[PDB]
Formats: sequence, C-alpha cells, structure tokens
Amino acid sequence: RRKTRKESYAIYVYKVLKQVHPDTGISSKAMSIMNSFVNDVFERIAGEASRLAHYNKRSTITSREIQTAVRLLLPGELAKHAVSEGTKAVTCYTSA
Amino acid sequence: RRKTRKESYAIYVYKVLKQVHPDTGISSKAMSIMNSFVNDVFERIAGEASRLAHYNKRSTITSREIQTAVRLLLPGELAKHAVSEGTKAVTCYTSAK
Amino acid sequence: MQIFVKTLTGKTITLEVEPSDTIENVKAKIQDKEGIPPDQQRLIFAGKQLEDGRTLSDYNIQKESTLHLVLR
Amino acid sequence: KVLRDNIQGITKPAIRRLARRGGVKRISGLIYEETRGVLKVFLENVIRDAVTYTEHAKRKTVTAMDVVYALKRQGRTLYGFGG
Amino acid sequence: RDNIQGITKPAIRRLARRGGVKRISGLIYEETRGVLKVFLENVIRDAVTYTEHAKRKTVTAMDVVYALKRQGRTLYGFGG
Amino acid sequence: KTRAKAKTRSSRAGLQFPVGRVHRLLRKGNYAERVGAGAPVYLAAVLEYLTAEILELAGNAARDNKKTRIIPRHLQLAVRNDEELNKLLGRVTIAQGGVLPNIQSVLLPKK
Amino acid sequence: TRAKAKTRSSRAGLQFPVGRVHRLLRKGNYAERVGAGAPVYLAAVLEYLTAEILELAGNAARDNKKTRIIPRHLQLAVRNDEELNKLLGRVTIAQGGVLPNIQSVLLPK
Amino acid sequence: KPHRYRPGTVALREIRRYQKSTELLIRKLPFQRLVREIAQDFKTDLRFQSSAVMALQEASEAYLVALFEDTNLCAIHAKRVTIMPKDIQLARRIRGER
Amino acid sequence: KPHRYRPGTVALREIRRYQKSTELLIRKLPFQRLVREIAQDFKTDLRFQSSAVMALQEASEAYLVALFEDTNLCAIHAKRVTIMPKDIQLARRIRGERA
DNA sequence: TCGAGAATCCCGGTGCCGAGGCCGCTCAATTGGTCGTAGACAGCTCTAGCACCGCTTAAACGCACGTACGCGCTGTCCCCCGCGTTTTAACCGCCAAGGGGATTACTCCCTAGTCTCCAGGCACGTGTCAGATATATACATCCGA
DNA sequence: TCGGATGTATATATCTGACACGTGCCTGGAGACTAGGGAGTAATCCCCTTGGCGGTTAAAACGCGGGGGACAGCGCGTACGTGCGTTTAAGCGGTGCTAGAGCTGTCTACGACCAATTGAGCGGCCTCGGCACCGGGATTCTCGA
Repeated sequence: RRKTRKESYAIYVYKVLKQVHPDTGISSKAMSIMNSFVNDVFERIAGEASRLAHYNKRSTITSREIQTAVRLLLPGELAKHAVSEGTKAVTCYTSA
Repeated sequence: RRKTRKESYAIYVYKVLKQVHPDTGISSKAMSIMNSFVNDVFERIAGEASRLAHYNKRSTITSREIQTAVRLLLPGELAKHAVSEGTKAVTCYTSAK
Repeated sequence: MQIFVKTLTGKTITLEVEPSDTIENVKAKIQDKEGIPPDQQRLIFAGKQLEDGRTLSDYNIQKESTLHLVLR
Repeated sequence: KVLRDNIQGITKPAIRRLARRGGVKRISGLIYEETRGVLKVFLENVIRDAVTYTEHAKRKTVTAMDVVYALKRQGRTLYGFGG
Repeated sequence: RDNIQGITKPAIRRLARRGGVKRISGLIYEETRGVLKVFLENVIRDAVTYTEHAKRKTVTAMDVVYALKRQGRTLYGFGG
Repeated sequence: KTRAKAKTRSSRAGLQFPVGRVHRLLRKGNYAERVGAGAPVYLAAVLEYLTAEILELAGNAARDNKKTRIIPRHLQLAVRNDEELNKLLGRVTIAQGGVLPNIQSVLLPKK
Repeated sequence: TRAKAKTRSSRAGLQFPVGRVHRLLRKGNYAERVGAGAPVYLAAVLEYLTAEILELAGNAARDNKKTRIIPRHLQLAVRNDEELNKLLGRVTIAQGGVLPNIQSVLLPK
Repeated sequence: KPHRYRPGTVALREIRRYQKSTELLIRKLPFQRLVREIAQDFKTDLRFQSSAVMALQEASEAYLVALFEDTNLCAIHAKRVTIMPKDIQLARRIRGER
Repeated sequence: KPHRYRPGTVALREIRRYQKSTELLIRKLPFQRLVREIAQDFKTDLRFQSSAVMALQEASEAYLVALFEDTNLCAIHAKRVTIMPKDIQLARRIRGERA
C-alpha cells in the first residue's frame, strides 16, 4: 500500500551544499526551488542542443553541441567557467 | 551539372490564391514570405502538440493533441473557425475510403 | 450549346444548354439526366460560384465549357 | 452556487499596501478601479489557459501543475510549486 | 577606424521622421549611435558563434536569421 | 491481382495542401515516437485556412491600390489592420514592409 | 568472474548522476542517438551553477545570523548579482519579496 | 495639543515596513471567491486544489507589484509625486500589452 | 522678399513623404563597413554574403523606428514636443532592455 | 477676411525584364500484407475537497480637519529650423583572380541492443534543538518653542 | 538652535514542530559481447567573393537670420493624509461525508515495417505583358495684407 517512487535532486543538492558550507542547513521550500531551477536549466540546454544538431543535418548530439549551446545560453563569465569545468570533467573521465 | 532539389509550399499557395481571387498575380518576395509564415506556424503547432503529449505520459500524437494545441495558440475567432475546418476535413477523410 | 459538367467521381456529363439558360435550368437538366437534386448541386466555372438567378452567359459559360460539380 | 460581485472584495487598503511595497508615496483617488480591471483581465487569461489544460486530460479538478504550465506558457514561469 | 561616424545626422533625422517625430534635440545622435552599436554587437556575436560551430569561414544569411530568432525578433522573407 | 489506380490522400479529404508531405515531416521531426493517422489532415486544413485568410485580405488591399500583383507592402497593410492577425504576428518583422500612416493629434497645426 | 562496479560519476569525479542524465537524454526525444560525452558535460555544468548559487545564498543567510536557508536568502543572492539576475530575468520566486530601494526625490528635504 | 505627524512620514514608514517583509497582502477568502466566480464562466461544477489558488495569488501579487513600480517611475518622470491613471496606461502601452 | 515657410510645415511634409514609402534610409557602404569593423573583433579573416548584410540592415532599421515611436510617446506624455535623451533612457528602462 | 507662389496628382506615351507556362524525368508517396503492443474499458480503494457551526478580535468603514501640491498664467532668452553655397564620396559599370563551398567515394569504429547481476536511492519512522513568542528595557528619531 | 514623546532595536526564558538520520529492499544501473550504419577523410569542380579604376551627380557639410518653445517664478484652492470611534467578517478549531483521483487486468484494434511501381513535383527555356519612367498640365495647399 506504499506510494510510487518520485525521483528528485535533493541528495545531490545537499551534498554540494555540505561541500561548500559545512555548517549550514536548508529548508524544504528552498530545496523545491533549487529542484525547479535545475530542471529548467537542463531543459533549456537540451532543447538548444537538439535544435543545433538538427540545423546541421546530423543525427546525434555530442560534447561539441553541448559546449556550443552552453556558450550561446549563458553570459560571459559563467560561460567561460562552465566551459572550463566541462572540458576538465570530460578529459578526466576519458583518461581513466 | 548536378542540382539538389529544394522543397517549398509555392504551388499550394498559388492554388489557394487562384481559388480565392481568380485574377491576381504574386511576386517572388511575397511567395518567400508566405513560405516562411507557413513553416513558422507548422513548427509552433507541432512543438506545442509534442509537449502536450509528453505531459500526459503518452507516446502517440493524434488529432486531439492537434485540436488542443490549436485552441491554445490561436485566439478566439480564429480558433473557432480553424477547429470547425479541421473537424470537417477529418470527418470527410474518414467517411470516404 | 453543349457544356461539360464533371462530377465528384470523375464522370463528365453533356448538357445541351444555351448561354441565356439560367443555372437553375442547368440544375434541372442535370437532375433529369442523372438524378442529382438541384439543391445538392454545387457548381464552379472560371472560379465563380454559379447562382440559379444568373444565366450561363453571365458566367461566360459557352459551348464545350468545363464545369465542376460537388454533391456534398 | 452561483456567486455575484466578488471583485469588490479587493479592498482599498489592500491596493494601498501593494502600492506601498511597490514604492509609491502618494496615491490618487481613481487608481483602484483601473487596478481592479487590470487584475481581472490577467486572471481571466490565466484561468482560461489552466481550464483548457485540465480539460484535455479528461479530469474535473484543477491541479497546481496546470496553473504552473499555463503561467510558463506566457513567459512568466514560477518556481517553488513542482515541475 | 571611427566608422561609427558613417551614420550621418540626416540619416538619423530621416529615421526619426519616419517614426513620427517633429522636433529633435541636439544630443539624440550620440544615444542613437550607442544603442545601434550595442544591438549590432549582440546580433553579430550570436551569428559568428553559429558560423564557428558550423565549421566554415564565411557567414551565411541563414545563421543571421537564426540569431535573430533566438532573441525573439523573428524575420520573414530571407530564406527562413 | 490488379492494383487500383492511385489516389492522393489530399484528394479524399478535399484539401489542397499535401497530406503525405506533412505526415513525413511529422514523422521525421522528432516530435513523438509514433504519429496517428489523423493529425496530418487536421494540420493541413488549419494551414490552408490561415493561408486563405491572409491571401484574401492581401488581395483586397492590392485591388484597392489599382494593382494586379501582391507585393510585401500589401501583405503588411493587410496584417497590421486586423487586430486578430496583428495579435498573432506580434513579434515578427516583415522585410520591405513599412509602417501605418498615423500622426499624433497634438502635433497638428493650430487653426 | 566479474569485477566490482564503479559509478561513472566516481570516474568523472563529480557529485551529480551521469547515468540518470544519460537516461533522461535518451528518453527525452531530443535526437536519434546520444553520444558518450554529453552527460558528463551536462552534469559538470549543472554542478557548477548549483554550487555558485548555493554559496551566494549561504553567505546571504549567514549575514543575517541564521543557520538555515529560506527562500528570501535565495532571492537576495540572485537579485544582488549581475549575471545571475540576467539569467533569471523572467522568473518569480515564491515567498521572495523585493529589494529595499527608494527613489531619491521622495526623500524628505 | 495632540501629537500629529506631518504628511508623508507615515507613508515612508509603511514603505520600509512592507519592503522588509515577505508575507502576502491580499486576504485569502475574497481572492478564492473571485477565482471561483471567474472560472465559473468557462465550465460549471469545477473543483480546485488549494495549492493552485496559492500559486495564482503569488503570481498576481508579483505582477501587480511590478506594474506599480513602473507606474511610479512614469509618474516621477513628469515632475510629479502623485500617481495617476494615465501613468498606468502609458506603462501598459509601452510594455507591449493591449 | 523670398518666400519662406513657417517652422514646422516642412517637418510634417517630410513625415508624410517618408512614412508613405518603403525604402531604406541609410547608405549601404558605411553600414557594410561598420558591420565588418564590429565583426572583426570576434574572429579574424571573415567573409560575408550580401544577403546577410541586407538582413542586418533591415532588422536594425526596424528596431530604431520602433524605439523612436516609443520615445515620441514618452516625450508627449510630459507636455513637450521635442524628444530628449532622458526619454530614450526611460523607454529603454521600461522596455526591460537596459538593466 | 482675400490672392500669389510652390508642391502634388492625373494623364499619355514608351520600353524592359521577370512571371506565368510548357517538357522531361527521377525519386517519393501508394498499395497490399504481417505482426506486436498502447491504450481503452471495467473494477476497486482510499483521500481530500466541500459544507456547517461556533467564537474571538483584528481589520475595514465613515467622518472631521488642515495643508501642501497640482495647475493655470506670465515673462525671458536661446537654440533648432528653413534656406543658400560649396565640397565629396556613393554608385554604377567594367574587368581579373582565386579561395572556399558543395559533391562523391571509401573505410574504421562508436553506439544500440541483449542478458545477468547487485547495490544505491526512496518510503518509513523517530528524537531533539533552531527558532518563533512573549516580556521587559534601552536607544534613535521627529516636531514644536 | 533644544527637549518631550513615540516607535524601533536589543536582551532573555521557553516550548514546539520540522530537520536530520537509521533501515529494508527492490528496481534501475553496470559489466561483457555483437553487428551495422553514421561520420571522418581525401580528391575534385567551379561559383561566388574580393579587389581595382573612372565619372557623374546627388547628397553631405557649413553659415546665418529669427521666431517659437523650454523653463523659472507666482498664486490659489482643492483633494488627500492622519487620527478616532464604530461595525463587520475573516480566521481558527472541530465534525461529517462522499465524489473522484489513482492503481490493476485484459484484450483488441491500430501503427510500424517491407517490396513493387507509377504519377506528382522540380529544374531548364522562353515569351510577352504589367509596371517603371519621362513630359505636361490641373489641382490643392500655405503665407502676407
């Protein structure tokens, strides 16, 4: 008689928060707001990448499409830092 | 010489124009503008229908999704007339075979 | 004169009519030779809807003209 | 039960409080009717969109998700209520 | 390269006259030039990003339309 | 085993726009997994109705100015003067269009 | 035999689920095929943005001698930074409020 | 003899007080009644969830606050302190609404 | 005595004449050179199709005309006839473009 | 009030280039048939949305008083507008050269799909402390003499 | 320029409801393997972009006279802010009840996929009529007396 499973991003947001500020909690409404923010941003980036891939007569999305979509969406400093972070993560994953 | 084929709604637009006004021409720029307009409306309606189908966790796009998307996008009088025309066309297609 | 009326099923019938003949006369002859009631005859020639009050000469419907008919 | 004349429920002090939060210092005597009309138009649009959304799903109860989707469709998305 | 000066005062006057202005002050021109520069910079940046992703050397008319459409400023009649 | 004569799907629905092309574009457009058999008819009818309305208004406007061809100015004049269509194309600019001839009342000369 | 399983996020050194992002991309109807590098990039970008916003909100809350984070702190953090405000220019946060500013003309002589 | 403040001080006090807090301003029950009366025109015998009403109230409050800010700016632009309906009309017209 | 019109008549005549027609209003060569100079910073050794330049010109002209209309309304609201930079600033601030 | 100059529109004649139409053909929409599963309908369970009733008290309402601000009116000074003369570079036409866009063929490898297995994230239940209230007190600020 | 009265900030006890954490488990993610088409790379063609030179002519630039508009200053009276007593209904706490949202079976009609084929739509050519352009006269405006 238990309910169904609802996926969320609470555990990862809590992990990041504890990584940044080790002695600070968070209430429920802030968690809901952060969840909505994450979903919104994911949707925007994915849609832009899909349109970009369709534009150039391709049938797949790779890291290049994500990088270009990130450069298009975010403003300057955010775009630069996010691009550096994504490239570093991809290189570290490939090396292992 | 090899030339790739390009698709357009030019012939259908011309057919509609000759159906409405028996004696009236059209230049190339107007044809291009009408082609762009048709593509834009098609894209908007199709995207709205796709999102609406995805909201209700279904995997098929039917006439009901198209009708709801049309009612959502177009304003009142245009929505009413478009709904009537679409219903009539679908009924005519179904009855015949 | 002789005019051609093409139905929805792809059939063309011949009407021995006159330019002065009204569209209602065309409908009556079509009903006589095919059985299609005049109220169910929807007619176009030269892109103009045909009205029973108007004549064939009004729409410049001459001999060997091609007319389109809908029974919907 | 059919309900009439509820637009007057938006009292003058409530509009004054909203204006105070907005930063207004002096208020004329004819603002209230204009504010009521504007709010009525806004609610009409949003409610129409939400009702269409809940109609498509063959339901009879408007949920918060329908309101969120209707608000987003007009480019004034809202955070903190799911989705 | 002070090419922003190519937008002469009579050109701005003609644009304002088409808009419907009857009297013009003597300091509108600098503001108009700055606004036009900002708008052009944004649009050209987006178009150049599109072209770079496409891996080409000459910008086309299509990516200009795409960049304009991204900012909610759709344009009709240029092969869209 | 004699195949019947081919009939276009647009012919059965009494339309002018191509049903098959719309069906193919819907299938290949990455909108959903599967597409029903009635959506293209509805979409074609809607597009045809909108095109007919726009073209009728533009033709009237062109006939007003004693011309036998349609140019972008006529399309702009047709679109901007109907509140419904103007609301539809709110954020769209038409090339070589121009503006509506209006002037503010106060700017007019006194007496 | 078989070797023990190691999550892809651990290999990439992240805190966001790479596999969940890959599944969402596959089932989201975005393209016919999805490469093996997009999920890592997406997860890294999302983690960076979340960390930035959370740090700013925590600072704002600690300025008000509190130990937990409420929506007002998030609103203050978002609206007081230029790029973040630009990114969320058309978003309203529930229970947020406004910024305390007053036009200079209305001030007393 | 009774102590009375000069006209304007209390207005600034309320400005600061209501810019410091975050609670809702409109009452709940009249707003719910208004929402139901408006929705009655589209489909009879409808039912609502409470969160839907709360979301509608939040959105409407935010919209009204932004509109009042723009109206105040328009009023200040023309050498005035008092806001008037023409300011609201001008702000709505420029914003791109009909 | 030479025949002179009162100040304002020629302005209305120009309004009617230029708002009746549908041509462009800025010289092509200076605009093309300005576009090239602006785009030079983002990437070196670029090339342009003519239709791209035409599209950019059309969009810029439309934007400027709309901005001028809004500015004229803002000027008229404050009991004046001559537009001023503060009017442009107020219109841009209300439109949500300027931060 | 009235008449002399300018700017605009209607008419006629002439010439050019692009819009409407015809042929040929190649690829995409049709037709006929098979197969697997997406969803429509029926049934059942439990929650949360609607309705009523009582009490308390905080907020809305109406009225009186005074004052500061919106608005009309007048005067000054100056700065855009209309017009004439001189200077310049935009535009059209023509001629040359080559770099990069658009196809076509070939091949390695990257991803979808299947099976097997196990551990990570979610629903559930519990303790305790961060903060919201209540009470009292000290301090900053406003308005009149 | 001081000083009285009011509102706001500051310090302390306290009690509660939400946050953080420990389990069980079961479904989703990971490991190993195959097979097949999408994408990278090399070679070729030729089309469109860039560059240079002469003229010619319309548009840009510069200077001057002046009249209408922006702006500051002044007076008035009227609508709006502030405070007090009175009336109203919102808000909280319970208690009932049932319409309808949500989950499980099942079974059939509908959409995906494949092979043969044939008529619709696109590229190339051309031809001639609608619209652009020039000259002339009638008309409709504006400003001084």
